[PDB]
Amino acid sequence: SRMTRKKLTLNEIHAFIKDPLGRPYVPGSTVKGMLRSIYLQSLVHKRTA
RNA sequence: GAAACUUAAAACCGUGUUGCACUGCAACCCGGAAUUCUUGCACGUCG
Repeated sequence: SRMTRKKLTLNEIHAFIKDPLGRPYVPGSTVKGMLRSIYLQSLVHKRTA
């Protein structure tokens, strides 16, 4: 991509979601949205009308 | 016997509280039942 050997740096960093104290954790709204894709694919990848 | 008013004049009047004492008062919960709840991946796309 310009050969021009460009070398990039760390300009921006996206942050993990943390507790009000400062420690990371995993929400329960994220895992339940995964289980609404496992059950909603097993009824559509196994068989369908 | 025929002829001459027991008549005249005179307030049933004057004074006087339907007045004195007396609580529309005592007792009584605007009280008993009721979830601001149900569904929702901070994620997708890279000459």
